[PDB]
Amino acid sequence: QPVISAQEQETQIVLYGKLVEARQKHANKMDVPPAILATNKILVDMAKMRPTTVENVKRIDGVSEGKAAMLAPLLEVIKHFCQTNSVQTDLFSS
Ligand SMILES: [Cl-]
Repeated sequence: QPVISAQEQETQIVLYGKLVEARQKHANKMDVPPAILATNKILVDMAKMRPTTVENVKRIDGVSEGKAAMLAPLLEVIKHFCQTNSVQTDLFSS
């Protein structure tokens, strides 16, 4: 019945919270509402699929090329978090 591990489930929740804060942080810097920078739905997808690149984050529903550039600090949060812990990134069919 379950598809992911209990640890994967934890990881996604923890990363999601880091992305929420990162979203609030940068959206402020850029003078955009956080939801305009990235919706919660986009943040969930980023927590599950964990892109670390502009090309990979463009593979997420709702992310354009120019939006990908705006989401760059969030990609940094992902790659660092996954490095510190020991978690696979870029879960795409590549
Ligand atoms: Cl969290």
